[PDB]
Amino acid sequence: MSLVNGMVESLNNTKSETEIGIGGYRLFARVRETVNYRNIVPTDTLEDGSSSTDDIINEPITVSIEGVVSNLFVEERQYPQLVSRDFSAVGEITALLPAKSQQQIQRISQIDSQIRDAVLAAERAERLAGKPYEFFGNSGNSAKTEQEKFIDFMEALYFSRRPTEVSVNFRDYKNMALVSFIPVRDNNTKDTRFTADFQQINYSTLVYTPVSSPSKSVSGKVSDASNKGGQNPESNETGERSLLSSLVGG
Amino acid sequence: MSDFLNQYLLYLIKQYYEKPKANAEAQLLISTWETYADFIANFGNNFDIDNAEGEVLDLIGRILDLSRQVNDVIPASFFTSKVYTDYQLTDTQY
Amino acid sequence: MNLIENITSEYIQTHALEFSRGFAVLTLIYEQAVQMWKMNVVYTRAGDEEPQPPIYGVKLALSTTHIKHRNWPFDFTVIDTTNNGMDPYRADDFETGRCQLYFITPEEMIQVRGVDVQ
Amino acid sequence: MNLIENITSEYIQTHALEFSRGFAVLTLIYEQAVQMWKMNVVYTRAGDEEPQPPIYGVKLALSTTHIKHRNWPFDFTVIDTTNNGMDPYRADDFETGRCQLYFITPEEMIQVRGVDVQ
Amino acid sequence: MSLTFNENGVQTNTFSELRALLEAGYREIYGTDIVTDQESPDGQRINLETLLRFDIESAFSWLYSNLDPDLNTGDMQQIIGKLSGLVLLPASRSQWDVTINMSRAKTLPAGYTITDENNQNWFLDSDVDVLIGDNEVTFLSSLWGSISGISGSSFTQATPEIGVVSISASADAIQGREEETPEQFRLRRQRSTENPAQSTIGSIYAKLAQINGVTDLQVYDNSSDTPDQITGSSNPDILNGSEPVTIGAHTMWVVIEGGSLDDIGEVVAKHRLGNTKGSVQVSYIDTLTKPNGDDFQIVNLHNIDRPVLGDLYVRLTATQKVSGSPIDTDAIKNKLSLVDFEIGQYVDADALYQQSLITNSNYNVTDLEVSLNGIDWTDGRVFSGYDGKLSISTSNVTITTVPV
Amino acid sequence: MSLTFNENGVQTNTFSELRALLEAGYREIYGTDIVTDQESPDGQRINLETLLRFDIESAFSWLYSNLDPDLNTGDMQQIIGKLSGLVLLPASRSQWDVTINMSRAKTLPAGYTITDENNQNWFLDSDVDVLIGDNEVTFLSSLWGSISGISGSSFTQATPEIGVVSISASADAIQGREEETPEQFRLRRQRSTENPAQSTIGSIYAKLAQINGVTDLQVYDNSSDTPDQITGSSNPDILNGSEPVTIGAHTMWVVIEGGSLDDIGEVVAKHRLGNTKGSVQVSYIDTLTKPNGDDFQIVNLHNIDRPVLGDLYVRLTATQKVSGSPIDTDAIKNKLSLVDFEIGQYVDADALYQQSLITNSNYNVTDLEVSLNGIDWTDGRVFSGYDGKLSISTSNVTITTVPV
Amino acid sequence: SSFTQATPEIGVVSISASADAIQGREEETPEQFRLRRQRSTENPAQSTIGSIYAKLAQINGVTDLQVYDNSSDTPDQITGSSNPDILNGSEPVTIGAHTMWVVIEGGSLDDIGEVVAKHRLGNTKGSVQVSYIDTLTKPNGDDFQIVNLHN
Amino acid sequence: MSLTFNENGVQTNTFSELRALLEAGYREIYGTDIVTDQESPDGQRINLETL
Amino acid sequence: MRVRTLDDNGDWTFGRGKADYITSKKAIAQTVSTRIKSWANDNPLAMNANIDWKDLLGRKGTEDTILREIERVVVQTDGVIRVTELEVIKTEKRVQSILLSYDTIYDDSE
Repeated sequence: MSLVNGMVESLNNTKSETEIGIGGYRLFARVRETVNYRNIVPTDTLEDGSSSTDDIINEPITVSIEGVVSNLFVEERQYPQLVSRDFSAVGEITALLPAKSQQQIQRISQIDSQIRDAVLAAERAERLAGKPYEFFGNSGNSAKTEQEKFIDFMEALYFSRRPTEVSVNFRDYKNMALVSFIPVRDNNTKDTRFTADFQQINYSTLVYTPVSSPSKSVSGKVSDASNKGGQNPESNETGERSLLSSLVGG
Repeated sequence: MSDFLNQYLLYLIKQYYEKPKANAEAQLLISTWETYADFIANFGNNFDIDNAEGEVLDLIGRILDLSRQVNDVIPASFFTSKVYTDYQLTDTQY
Repeated sequence: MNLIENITSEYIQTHALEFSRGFAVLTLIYEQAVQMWKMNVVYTRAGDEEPQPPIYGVKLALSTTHIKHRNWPFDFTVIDTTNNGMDPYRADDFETGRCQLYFITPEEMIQVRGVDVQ
Repeated sequence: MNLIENITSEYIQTHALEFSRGFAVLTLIYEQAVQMWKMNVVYTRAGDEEPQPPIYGVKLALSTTHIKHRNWPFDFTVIDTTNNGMDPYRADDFETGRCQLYFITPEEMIQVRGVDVQ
Repeated sequence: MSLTFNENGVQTNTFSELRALLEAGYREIYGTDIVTDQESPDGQRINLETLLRFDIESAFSWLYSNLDPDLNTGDMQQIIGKLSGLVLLPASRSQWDVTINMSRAKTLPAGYTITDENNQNWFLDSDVDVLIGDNEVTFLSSLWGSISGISGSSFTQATPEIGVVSISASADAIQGREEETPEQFRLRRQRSTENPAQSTIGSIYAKLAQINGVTDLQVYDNSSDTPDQITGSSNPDILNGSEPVTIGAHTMWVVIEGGSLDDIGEVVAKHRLGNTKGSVQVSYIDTLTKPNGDDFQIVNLHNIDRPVLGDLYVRLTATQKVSGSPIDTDAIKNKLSLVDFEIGQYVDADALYQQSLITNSNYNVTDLEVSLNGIDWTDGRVFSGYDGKLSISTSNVTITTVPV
Repeated sequence: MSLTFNENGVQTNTFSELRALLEAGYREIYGTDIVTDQESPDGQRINLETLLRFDIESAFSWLYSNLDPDLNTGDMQQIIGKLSGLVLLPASRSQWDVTINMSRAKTLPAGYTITDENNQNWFLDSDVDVLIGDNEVTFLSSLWGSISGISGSSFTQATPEIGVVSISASADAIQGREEETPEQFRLRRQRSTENPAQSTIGSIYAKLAQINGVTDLQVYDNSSDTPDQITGSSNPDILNGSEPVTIGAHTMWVVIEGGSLDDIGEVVAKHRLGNTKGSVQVSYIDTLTKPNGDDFQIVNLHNIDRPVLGDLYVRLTATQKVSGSPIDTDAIKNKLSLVDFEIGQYVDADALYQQSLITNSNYNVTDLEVSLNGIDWTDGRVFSGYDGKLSISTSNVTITTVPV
Repeated sequence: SSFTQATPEIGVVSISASADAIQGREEETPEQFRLRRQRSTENPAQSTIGSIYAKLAQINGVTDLQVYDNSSDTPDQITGSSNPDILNGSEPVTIGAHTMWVVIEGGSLDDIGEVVAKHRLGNTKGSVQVSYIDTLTKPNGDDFQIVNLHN
Repeated sequence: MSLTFNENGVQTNTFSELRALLEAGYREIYGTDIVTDQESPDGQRINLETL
Repeated sequence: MRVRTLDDNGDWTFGRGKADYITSKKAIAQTVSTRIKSWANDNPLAMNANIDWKDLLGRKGTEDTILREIERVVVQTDGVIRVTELEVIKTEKRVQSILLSYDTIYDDSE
């Protein structure tokens, strides 16, 4: 659409110095590295001669990285990858919540300790959404060689079915989805030569949102009224608990 | 600087937490809203049959069908806030 | 009593309950600045088009009729899947299953009120 | 009063207003050699085929019935989204939203004239 | 007096007070004498912020206004009404007993609809068990309300099983209850505020007033060891008393009308802890399992009394006052008639004045009184009779106008 | 379609059709293969002419439309204001007096501009001469509107001149009147059309009752020349007016209590136009603008009143209910004082009976009577009708207990 | 009795009405408008001798009109009037001082009363008694109905 | 829909509609092109107030 | 675009409504000037408000990314077109001062 949008959101992905790799796994070597900007320009000669422009439909950028992984990779000059902070309680806003007695508070404490064990994993996952490497983490076991680590990380990313962030030099694209990962092992080199095509998952906001990206502490707070479909509760079986004894009388 | 004021001032971005006029103004808004927060919090404290005096008591009477009018005379609870007729109830009794 | 499925942690969600005697629109609201789950319903009787006047802003709480005074043939009671009978207060408190909301069938309001209704 | 959307800066544009009591053709003309917004309408009643005699060349101006004397159940009033109550005079004066045109519903002309009309 | 929840109630500051508070704060922070205030940009903005805050504060004022049974008027009325276990009565389909007569007696499912005098459907849920003779079934109106009809043969043979012959029923209808309006609910609740109390003097009243057909009620108790006295009662209005009765000691007493004997008996047998005095003999049964694992039926027989309805006579004189604007007696009669009277309640001159006035009244009242036997008025109260409900008929309401 | 000016308006001919018309012309005059492109002399002139007619047609539509009194911008001052009787007050530049401190004697230029701390440029009108020290000189705004010149600011010079050391305003800047906005000018012209929202009797009452601070007020007018009659009011009671009253000759009279006095004067000057009866005099001050930018003060003086003393006295009889209990002769007085009345209200005793019943009392009114401190003690209608703010006080109610 | 039972609710029986018709107004032609406007050129004036004429001639059923005023302190005279044609005058009348007067025919009593009560500033003389009511809120926050009766 | 407390209950006004109301206000007071974003003083305060 | 002016020290301004607002070409100046100053994970309502300072001035070897992020913030500003920015001193003690120059949408009317 606008020509102004071009430079504006062309710089919207700035590559940090730390050089995230395929998502934090930089322990290989990039033999080749390509991106494919494509466009659909409708073919036939456009209709008016005055204003019938705005006909270059954009396309999902793909990024192809072929490299090699060896047992012993020595990285030349790159800064450490540091664990991102847990900035979830930045807006956390208590102290308006009710005054409730002890062991009414502590009952809530036990409930919180009870379902934090079941939610905190996915909470960390969403905190570390772009970068899977420090989610899966350094393998940490001395038995698995480096090619172990590359293969098991790649399989974890691939089965994860979550988009990752991929850095070609000069850009750290934010939501790449692993499209194709082909590791090859010649019988004349113990390394693994792998080609990985990613495809950006670009998605814009249709609806009025005053806040671009809020904290977890207000993300639901500023959410607009979400919609779920209908359903016939009278015709459910998986939870057809009887009427509570406290209600039949009342 | 109580909890309400402090946790809300964190929504001042850091260009404006330290400029005195801006911080004072944000504190003004937060304070005016904070009196409502305090009112909601203390509604429970100040409403029940214990910490209730005057009209709320009467309200409770009309919700439990008991007016301060018992039409009878009881001696005084001589151990100002409010006075009624002789043939009504001083607050504590009611 | 049947379980209304598909309740997520997002704060303001709407479920259209389609049932025998008309249908209703369960708006679940999650007040976080003070932990609770408000509910709104607009129950339109199957026999007409303009819905009955809505209910607005009642909590979800354990083992209790919520909309009984509005006098139409259904309501909701939540129960805690622990024994800590604490009212739904966390945003995710329905997705994990800590507490779950139950839609009372009209035939079951019959057993509650002891009489039919509109 | 409802906002007629889709008014661009191109000088001579036509919007076909389809509404209850017949339909009209709003020709917005922008005189630039002298800044104003002329308007033309040809309101054809829903009950026939030959439109009523047209209006030609009235300004758009703030907070004022434009076609009231032609005595058919609608008209247009523009309002300035600033408080500078200046009549629409720039070509882009409707796309940016500086001033916007409002189509008065016939039921609202009822409240204006105090009586129905053809 | 800004937003003080004090003994005086709730005192939410007025809009001008809130604007003054915000303006004072802004003035101290920024400019002692300089910043502009009203009909000006910054002033309009202060107006917007104060509008938000005053929205919340007027919500506070309304909330506390609706902690009052005498002012609630809405959903908050029922929320405050759940504070005892009672809610508004629900609309009830009107019943209608008819004689059908089918050539065969297999089964009748839900569908039927009759009496096209009105666009009505009166369906059922049960079979027929007798031959072409006139066997009776009960239909429920399709309109929840005080629906009724008169004996007309205008049935719409919706989907008849055989369609034998017309089903004209004898003339008797049960009206059915239109959903209880808040106005009635206010008095019912405030009177029945002792609902969850389970068999106390107020429990009987509160749990009898829930019955599908009851209209007017009173309860009595004689807590003394001495007979022929009344101490506890449904309304305090009669505790004043000092007027004769014929009852026994350790005895309750219900006066009731319109409830089904079955349900009245159910409640009285579940909530009585002493002797009961009455003429009508309501009944209850209960299925209990013996510890040997058997079955049997106790019969709980208890006596209640239905009020002896009566009349009431009113000595009223009106002073119209605008030269040539005569009173309308008919309106005064039709108003003073429409006063609902509770069971055996003291009718006194003192309240009837308020009902002796209509919305635009040109007349004053200067000599009003009441009497029981059409004569011999007494300057104040006069008693109805502990088991006597009263009305004011258009016939006996006498009004004497004075010209001016 | 092309330029046509009929009973339908002025259809202005578009550019393309106009040039095509001129080209078809030139073809008809000279030849079908005349080259009329950007170069050719004929092309130049066809283009020049078509542009000239397009622009002149636009200017003509300007003329036509700005002959419309409801749609006009620049001769809106012209075509209607001086034709329908209005005036557009010319705007002004806010004169500011400023001490400029100066080192070297100079003639500061014609239009050098200083800028106060809020990005507002004040340009000196004409060349001034500044001497060795401080110089009080007058800058005029650059914004023609109302430009708030706070005293005591810091000025930075937009057009620096060598020598200034200190720009400082000892006192604020008198603002400049801004124009009525074209929207507001048209709206002011149009408001004269629609009929008023109230009748002239009720107009004052309606727009004198939103005066923030009042709680009650009534109006009595004398439309007919009959001096002391009454021909209307806001009191429905005055349909006959059974009492004499002093009211001026063909006048209107208002009583308020507790009103913003200056606001009251403003409203009365806003809607009275005539003689006002009263005791206290109150005025509006208005500014009227001579065609040159002057201000002429007009005081509109009207006359209103302020009554507060109405001392209703009530005598009662309190018949007990139980032989021995007391009657709280105090709470009745409080609950009867708690009711308060209107202005010039013909207070009725029959309803006042209601205001002596206390919630849950053995008490019983009868023979209630009202008096204005006389021994008259009428049974109703104890008032006359004017200046009648009249309320009970607890030391007035004369109750008489009567043992049961 | 020739009714076309379009979509009757029950269709009970014929609906022959008593003979009396309100004609309804055909859209005003320009020729009438010229005289009405030139005569009613004092429309926006809100209760002056011309305002009454101009705002009564807008009534849905009015046909012919005149207004009178007796601005003198002396009764039985006519000074202001809807048409200057009668200012020539010097012919008898029976009216009071400080008094207006409307002569009108065809307007509904309700709307005529509406305009006269909104636009009179003195005594009114007449036989028919038009009426007006207005809903005004007392500063205590109550409701009531004034009745404006004018002749 | 916005905050209304009636015989129907207490409909609480959602965040987005509330901030849009405040922004439409500020536009009406000051100007249609007021920048109200995370930075601008008006932006800071519209956000603070709506929260 | 309008925006409330800030005084010299950068505190807010109230009063003189519709006059404490910066008009243009200076509104862009103010808005860039304090868009640079907006630490990223500060605002709970915009957690990617602007560039992340606690994670760029606290780590060695970010000067290039400081500059790239400043160019990102400036260019993505309503009213600017180009930039021309580099570093002018070299951490005279350890504080480096960079020079930032940008062409607003104004001054291109010829």
